[PDB]
Amino acid sequence: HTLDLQTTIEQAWENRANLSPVDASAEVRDAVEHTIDGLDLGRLRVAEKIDDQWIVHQWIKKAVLLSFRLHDNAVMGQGPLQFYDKVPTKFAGYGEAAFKAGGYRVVPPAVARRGAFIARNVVLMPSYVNIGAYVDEGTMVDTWATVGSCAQIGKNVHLSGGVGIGGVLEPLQANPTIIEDNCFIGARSEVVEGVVVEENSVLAMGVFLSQSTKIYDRATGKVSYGRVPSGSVVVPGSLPSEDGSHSLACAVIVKRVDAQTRAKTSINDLL
Amino acid sequence: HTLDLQTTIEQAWENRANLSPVDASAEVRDAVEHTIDGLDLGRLRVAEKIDDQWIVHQWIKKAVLLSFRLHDNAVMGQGPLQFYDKVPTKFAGYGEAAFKAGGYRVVPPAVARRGAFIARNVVLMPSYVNIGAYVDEGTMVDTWATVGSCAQIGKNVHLSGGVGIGGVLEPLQANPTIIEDNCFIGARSEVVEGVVVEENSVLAMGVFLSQSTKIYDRATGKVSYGRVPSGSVVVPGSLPSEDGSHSLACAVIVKRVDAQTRAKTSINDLL
Amino acid sequence: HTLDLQTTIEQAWENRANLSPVDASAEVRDAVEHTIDGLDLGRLRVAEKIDDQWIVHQWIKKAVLLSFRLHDNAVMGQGPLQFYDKVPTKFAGYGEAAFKAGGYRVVPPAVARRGAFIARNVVLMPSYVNIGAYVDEGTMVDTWATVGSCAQIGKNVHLSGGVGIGGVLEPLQANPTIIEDNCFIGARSEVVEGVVVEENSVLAMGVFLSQSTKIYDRATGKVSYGRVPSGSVVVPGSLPSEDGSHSLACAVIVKRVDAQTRAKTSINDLL
Ligand SMILES: [Ca+2]
Ligand SMILES: [Ca+2]
Ligand SMILES: [Ca+2]
Ligand SMILES: [Ca+2]
Ligand SMILES: [Ca+2]
Ligand SMILES: [Ca+2]
Ligand SMILES: [Ca+2]
Ligand SMILES: [Ca+2]
Ligand SMILES: [Ca+2]
Ligand SMILES: [Cl-]
Ligand SMILES: [Cl-]
Ligand SMILES: [Cl-]
Ligand SMILES: [Cl-]
Ligand SMILES: [Cl-]
Ligand SMILES: [Cl-]
Ligand SMILES: [Cl-]
Ligand SMILES: [Cl-]
Ligand SMILES: [Cl-]
Repeated sequence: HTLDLQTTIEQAWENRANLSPVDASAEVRDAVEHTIDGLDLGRLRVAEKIDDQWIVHQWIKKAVLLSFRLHDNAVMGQGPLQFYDKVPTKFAGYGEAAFKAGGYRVVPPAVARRGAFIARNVVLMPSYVNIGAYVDEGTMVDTWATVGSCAQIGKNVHLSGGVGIGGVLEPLQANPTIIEDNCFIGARSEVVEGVVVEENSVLAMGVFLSQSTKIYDRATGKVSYGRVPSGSVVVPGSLPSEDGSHSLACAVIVKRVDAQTRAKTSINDLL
Repeated sequence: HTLDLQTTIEQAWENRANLSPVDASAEVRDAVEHTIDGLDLGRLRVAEKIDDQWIVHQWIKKAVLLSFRLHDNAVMGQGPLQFYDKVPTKFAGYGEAAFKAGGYRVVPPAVARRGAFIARNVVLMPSYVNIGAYVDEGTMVDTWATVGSCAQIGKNVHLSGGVGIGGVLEPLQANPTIIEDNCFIGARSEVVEGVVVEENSVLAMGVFLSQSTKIYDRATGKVSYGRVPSGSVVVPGSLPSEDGSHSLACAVIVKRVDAQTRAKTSINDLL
Repeated sequence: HTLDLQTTIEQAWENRANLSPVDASAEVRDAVEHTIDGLDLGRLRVAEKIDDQWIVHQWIKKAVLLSFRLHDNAVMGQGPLQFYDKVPTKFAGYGEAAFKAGGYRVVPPAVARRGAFIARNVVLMPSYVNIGAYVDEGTMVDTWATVGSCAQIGKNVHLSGGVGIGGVLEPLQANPTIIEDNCFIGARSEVVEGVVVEENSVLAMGVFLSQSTKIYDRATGKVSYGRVPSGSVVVPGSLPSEDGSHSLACAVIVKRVDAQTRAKTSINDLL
């Protein structure tokens, strides 16, 4: 029980060049382990929404990074599925009691790392959830989807097949990728680099969003970046060059709906 | 041996609010198990082609849905690969005799669920095949492809890397996604929501088809939805807005070939 | 120790219709096994760069193909993860000593096949590496990426999430897909069919390259195929039809940078 956990993590970070899996003190190992435990349980989270703005806790990212530095790789598994890594998986040693307490389903061969929070009534189809991620209640993670490090996934989100939510560990100051409540992310879409998809939005298949992806609002004719406004319906499109010789792909907002519409219209029917 | 299996399933469906993994009768459990067994063996199939139209068997979908309701989640696996789910995997308890009898290959870490049919001479690279799917003879399912629930995959189909074939369990009345014989589906493509790809067609990489995807026939200039006509070669493209400010992505049919051409021209050479 | 390994492989190839897992001689089995061992260790490679041109060793491809013909399928694994295949996985029977000697990390549930070379300081996130692939030092293979058969991946390459590098075993004469040193391949991109991505290039998300993909150089207005010149920054775009009715998707080179720029600019910042 550190006197101040954040301060211990921050001073260990400053001392990180001198930390290894052999030389690290019990004090620092316990502080890091306690932080990862808190992430795993959802008592801590890398980013949270305060005063309607997402805030990042850099000290928690430092703990995650120190947890890599403080552990050696170890042989895991057996038979034709041997592995060699330094991050424990989330469900190692779980039995019925632990899984029942968690309230979620893990469909084989889904894997999550220790230090990811998975809420009740989540379904993990074969998929990957990396350390630091937060997957809130009722969310569906479909087959070969990925929830990257530190990503914040809201309640009742649908991550369709092959969807990737990009991790953001470094830079320390950078907010993680955020999918807010009740979003639908269509198959093969990718949202990376701390893009925020606000609540009730719908991404069609094949939408790729990074900080440099142009988001063209069809109704207004305006280009923006980095954020899908709440309730937006987004599809892949393109914008022409000035001389008409070619176009570059972008995302296009083709309409915007409210929460009532999302409850009374199926995703299939929203287009 | 139910007197009428369909009727038993249909009356259990009507009674489903009163069915759980604790309270369900032997009669209903056996009827559901027999239906899933039939799906697993390919003696039953969720959809089939009759009089040259695909038909759906809603009672079989009801059985699949009841099989979820009637089973508790259970711990599966061990070591760094523990899972917790209520649907058995297809090959649990198989030995050499059972695999040899099936006539297909399962490359690690591919997984299929019980209740999916896999025909002889199929190769499952690392991939997922969900309950209710039917994968016919000679088909190749490449790495990180997905065959979703109830999807019907024809003979000698090539599902390339990262291809997803979307599941359709609900609505009960909806036909599943259909890939007919001898189709080639290029890497990262997605075909969902009961789209039918007719025989001998070729989808390039990155083609995404749902019921709302415009299919533009280049030769005729016409837009259609929901079906790729036999022998079509389909690539990603776009259609411009009336005012020229932007375009929206769509599928484009760039040519149409017959079965003789498909046998004498490689996929690489077809473009 | 064959008198000439290449000649033994080439004569076994000529005799391949008469080779099976029951009838094959010790001489041929040993020659094939020795070739696969050499691939696995990186002492042999399917393609290599000589006089600044990539060359293919057809006899090595013949050995890989013979290794399939000479082995029966075998049950692998246990529990809810049973498999049935004829190619051993790379790490079967490895312990700590073998993994430490290799110098790479294998994050569960990543799998590689025997006969793929993985260099020191590689990280395999959950991903697949097929037989014959060569993955050089410092490369990151991210979640649900695929390195296909015979593909040559350079040093310090970043294969982002869901990236597929297509295999090329047949035709024997065809060069494999090549990703040269220090390339960044953005999420969901696909590079197949022996396309060469030259050193220091950057592919954005969603770039799909085959031999038939038009590569439009924005600065020059010229179309080429099959090769990304060194240092190119490539994004998805499209080219319009002559009559303006539609466009077809293509890759667009939007700038070209030198090695100094790649060291002093983040991938995020390069756009
Ligand atoms: Ca210390
Ligand atoms: Ca573990
Ligand atoms: Ca327990
Ligand atoms: Ca009953
Ligand atoms: Ca099972
Ligand atoms: Ca058996
Ligand atoms: Ca011989
Ligand atoms: Ca093995
Ligand atoms: Ca060892
Ligand atoms: Cl820890
Ligand atoms: Cl915000
Ligand atoms: Cl431009
Ligand atoms: Cl059952
Ligand atoms: Cl039909
Ligand atoms: Cl429009
Ligand atoms: Cl061998
Ligand atoms: Cl070359
Ligand atoms: Cl055209």
